[PDB]
Amino acid sequence: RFLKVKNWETDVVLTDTLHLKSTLETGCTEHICMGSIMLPTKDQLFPLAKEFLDQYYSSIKRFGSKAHMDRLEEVNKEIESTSTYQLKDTELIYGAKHAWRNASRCVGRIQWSKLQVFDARDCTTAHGMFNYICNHVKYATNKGNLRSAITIFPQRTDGKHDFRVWNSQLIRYAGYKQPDGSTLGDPANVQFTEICIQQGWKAPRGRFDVLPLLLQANGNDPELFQIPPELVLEVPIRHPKFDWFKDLGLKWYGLPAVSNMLLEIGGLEFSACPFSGWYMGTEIGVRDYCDNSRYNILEEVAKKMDLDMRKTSSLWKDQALVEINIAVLYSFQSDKVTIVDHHSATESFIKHMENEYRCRGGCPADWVWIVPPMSGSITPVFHQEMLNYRLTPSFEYQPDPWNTHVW
Amino acid sequence: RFLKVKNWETDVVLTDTLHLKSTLETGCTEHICMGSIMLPVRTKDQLFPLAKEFLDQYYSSIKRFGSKAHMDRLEEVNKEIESTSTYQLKDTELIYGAKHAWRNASRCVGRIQWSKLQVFDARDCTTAHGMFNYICNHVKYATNKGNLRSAITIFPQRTDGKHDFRVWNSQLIRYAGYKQPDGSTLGDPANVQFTEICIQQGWKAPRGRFDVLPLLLQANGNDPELFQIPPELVLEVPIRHPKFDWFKDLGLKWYGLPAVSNMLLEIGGLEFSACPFSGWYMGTEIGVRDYCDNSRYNILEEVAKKMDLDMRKTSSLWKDQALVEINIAVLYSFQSDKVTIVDHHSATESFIKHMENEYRCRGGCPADWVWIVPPMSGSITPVFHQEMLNYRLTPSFEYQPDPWNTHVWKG
Ligand code: HEM
Ligand code: HEM
Ligand SMILES: Cc1cc(N)nc(C[C@@H]2CNC[C@@H]2OCCNCC(F)(F)c2cccc(F)c2F)c1
Ligand SMILES: Cc1cc(N)nc(C[C@@H]2CNC[C@@H]2OCCNCC(F)(F)c2cccc(F)c2F)c1
Ligand SMILES: C[C@H](O)[C@H](O)[C@H]1CNc2nc(N)[nH]c(=O)c2N1
Ligand SMILES: C[C@H](O)[C@H](O)[C@H]1CNc2nc(N)[nH]c(=O)c2N1
Ligand SMILES: [Zn+2]
Repeated sequence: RFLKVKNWETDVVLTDTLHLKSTLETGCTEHICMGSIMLPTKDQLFPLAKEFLDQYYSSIKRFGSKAHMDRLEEVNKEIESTSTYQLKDTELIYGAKHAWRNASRCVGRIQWSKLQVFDARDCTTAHGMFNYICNHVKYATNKGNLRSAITIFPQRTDGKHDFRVWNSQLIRYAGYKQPDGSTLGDPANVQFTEICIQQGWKAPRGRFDVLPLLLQANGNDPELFQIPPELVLEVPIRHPKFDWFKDLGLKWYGLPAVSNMLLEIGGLEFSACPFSGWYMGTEIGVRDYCDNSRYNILEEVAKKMDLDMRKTSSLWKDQALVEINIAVLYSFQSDKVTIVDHHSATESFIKHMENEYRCRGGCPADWVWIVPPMSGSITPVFHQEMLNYRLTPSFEYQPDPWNTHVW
Repeated sequence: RFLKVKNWETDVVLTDTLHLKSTLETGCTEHICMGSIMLPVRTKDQLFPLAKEFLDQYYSSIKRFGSKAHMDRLEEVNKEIESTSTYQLKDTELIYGAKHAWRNASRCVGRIQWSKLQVFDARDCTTAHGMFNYICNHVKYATNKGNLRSAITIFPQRTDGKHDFRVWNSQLIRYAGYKQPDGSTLGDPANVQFTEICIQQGWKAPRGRFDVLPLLLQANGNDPELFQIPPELVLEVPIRHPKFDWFKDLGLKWYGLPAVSNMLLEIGGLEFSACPFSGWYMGTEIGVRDYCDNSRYNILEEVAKKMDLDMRKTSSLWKDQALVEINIAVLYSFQSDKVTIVDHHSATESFIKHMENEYRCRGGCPADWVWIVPPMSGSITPVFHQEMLNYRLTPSFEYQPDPWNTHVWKG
């Protein structure tokens, strides 16, 4: 009820009080830790509304003030009449930023308060969605000088009038299963790439084909759109010493923009809410490039470094993993597209933890996700105990719409 | 009630029913996960349930459940408890107990080996000198001139908690660390306090970077006594690199025998406070943590200096690059000298098949992800992509506080 977290490298010890304001459930019990699992009416809404608005009015130095009470009453009357309510702009901006402040899996939260919010709640069709999305992508990209942004489409209603971006990110490469047996392009999107073509996408069948957005408006059938190619900034990957690296023909996109999540604010569900920041290098170099289920390039790379692939113990995978990540970071820097390395980003996160501890009483953080997928223990987050708990407003994972949409 | 873990790399799904035989608290709640926190006299009343649970288990495993042998041993243990307040394990129960503590060790990546453990029964030991001798024999048997073999030595159990056997060392073989007046350390920063207790206790310190601490040994609640392990018993490996000839001029070496001696073995409710055990190193324990943690030997800067890396910007990944070379060097060195060692690719792959096998044969495998995933190259080892349930089975190994914090000094 006054839990402590120790850093084992610096002996700094922090006291967490924020967790007793925790609301949702984690997956763990005192009998079983599920720390490493990827996925663990009118009456319901008003308390959720009340909970959120109380924190909002607290944060603006106006807890228990006339303006505060007036809003609680106004919101109560709207729920009782309509079955829901609408957020004020300012509430909506606060909510969005706080959902980012609460994502216990994001290492990047030092930035949480710098988030440009684009209120797309007046949108009604998928063409409108496309327009809004294009504008997001162009604003956030900013010719390589990336800026965090989120775009918020209309909240859930009866629940068969949902807005969704069917893509899991705004910008992703296609995947096709070949007669050969191997996979061409990105194997993570095969399923979605099929559903695209089935809806009429004229696939070029390449290894790096920017997918078309599939947008669903007001619970209607999903429609296809190509993002203006001049909007999708991409980066050709070269190595600062390995001249031959460019011949693997690798590129990656500059803008990471998660588009399949659900934002919950004060009991309201915003099911379409793509948001974007900028990459930490290991996300592309370690995961996208090297995972077995992804582009899986280690073998090809090791082979050109003429490493001894004869036995695991030469650590050829490890050697090649590093140079790949050096190449990712080098290319982005040379092309002036914002990117942060895992050292700098984890170091930023420790400052941000310490700031949230002294300024908020804590910081929910999921160690399994915060510690980079390479070089863990030489980055300072490895030595840092973290408590993970679920606060609201938050981003939540949601089922792929195709598993749930009625056609 | 069943639970499922997915492998996100292979889509294999496993079902855990083993967690239903689970006892101790995790530290987690439905509200908070403490999955990354390092640290999450027993009366007569509480002992026979624990004895019975253990002995039902043992007898199950030897295919004798409900036998006469089983019922008599239950009765016999009951009697011992009500007559003496404690009880004594048979040899075969001890062995089985200690194999299972290892099998249940959720933070141990080496568990495929659990059924091959050499148990040394040291329950007749009465004095520190006695402990020394037992320990020397352990070291020598386990080392086996570099062909390492897993072993554990088990000293008498806790009684009233006033007569505890303890090995004050955290590992039987570990180097000293000496804080200097300038603020810097010579040797292993992690052993400064304990090294200080050793000097306090009469040890004459060489004051070098790789000085093997003396054993500090407590028997029957008495004050502990010093003993130098015989240096001919201390296998060491000097660290060189297969391509970099300057690496040996860093002056590094490490001991071959990893032997944790600070944990408490719990079997059937009995508490063995001195049960030092040992196996063989995974390369990354030395090469990443021992050598490259900032609060340890901290050699990353010196190594990257020699490699002429660009050290002016973290994004050159000079730290990451020097780290791998070092790890290549540790493994090269152990292999050339014929000392058993396993790399992390090999260790995790072995672990994944053990875990799978355990699920089929036993209905689960408690695994702590935070500890199982190696501290470099995380996602190119198959453990990274593997969901894991963490839960506490007995018999088990527990952390216990350091003795100097608890010991009542006799004089
Ligand atoms: C500004 C630079 C940012 C950086 C460097 C960053 C970093 C990261 C990283 C490395 C992860 C783990 C992702 C993975 O391995 O798949 C992550 C997860 C996440 N971040 Fe960020 N982030 C940034 C911006 C944002 C923004 C603007 C938001 C919200 C508006 C956000 C919210 C999230 C959420 C909700 C997750 C977890 C997603 C999941 O469960 O898959 N991040 N972040
Ligand atoms: C085959 C040789 C072995 C290898 C390579 C191995 C591997 C490992 C590694 C890498 C760790 C974590 C290291 C750390 O961060 O300190 C560990 C932890 C552990 N292992 Fe093993 N293991 C081996 C044998 C054994 C044996 C023989 C036992 C006892 C019978 C054992 C019980 C444990 C326990 C209790 C822990 C957690 C210790 C703690 O909480 O500090 N292991 N194992
Ligand atoms: C089944 C499933 C569940 C879940 N909660 N998340 C995933 C996402 C899976 C989990 N690792 C790979 C994939 O993430 C891709 C998104 N990456 C971009 C980023 F989120 F990491 C990111 C990075 C930098 C800035 C950002 F704004 C940003 F959003 C999958
Ligand atoms: C506060 C604290 C709690 C806890 N449960 N363990 C520790 C021990 C901490 C945990 N990582 C650093 C320090 O261990 C040093 C020795 N480890 C050796 C080994 F266990 F990893 C090992 C490796 C290989 C074979 C073995 F038999 C073996 F026992 C510290
Ligand atoms: C804070 C965190 O739990 C701590 O640094 C852990 C992380 N994972 C680890 N994993 C192993 N094998 N050994 C360790 O000492 C640690 N340290
Ligand atoms: C099973 C395990 O939870 C899974 O591999 C997780 C581990 N940590 C992760 N960490 C990050 N940042 N991103 C991921 O996709 C994952 N995957
Ligand atoms: Zn947990």
